Amino acid sequence: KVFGRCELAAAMKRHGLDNYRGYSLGNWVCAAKFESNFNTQATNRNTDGSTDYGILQINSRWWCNDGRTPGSRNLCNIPCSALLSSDITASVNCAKKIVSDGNGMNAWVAWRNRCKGTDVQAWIRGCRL
Repeated sequence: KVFGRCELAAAMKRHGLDNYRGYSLGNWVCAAKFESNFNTQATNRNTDGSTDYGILQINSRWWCNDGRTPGSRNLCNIPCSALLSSDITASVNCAKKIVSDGNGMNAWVAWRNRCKGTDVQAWIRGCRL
């Protein structure tokens, strides 16, 4: 499913991402836009052999099980296919764990290089909040 901008903002808010660990809702919408272009089924293979999955590009190296990433962990305790659903609940729960692991939203390279320091409030502008 490819989400609209205000549709994902509403979904993220409902699931308690707004201001989670001090990150405003626009920071999460910005990270989705550049990681997946709002597409729940996005997949991308890394050079190390791991794969990033879903609207927030979660890594099978540490967080989910895809069966082909040797030496990896499964800290969110889910199959990586569960991150590819139309319902974002599984992605959001895993994201909450990632952002608390001690480097904040720096864990997302697209956030660090493209969202961090910018006017993120622009992403949620015009949505009924």
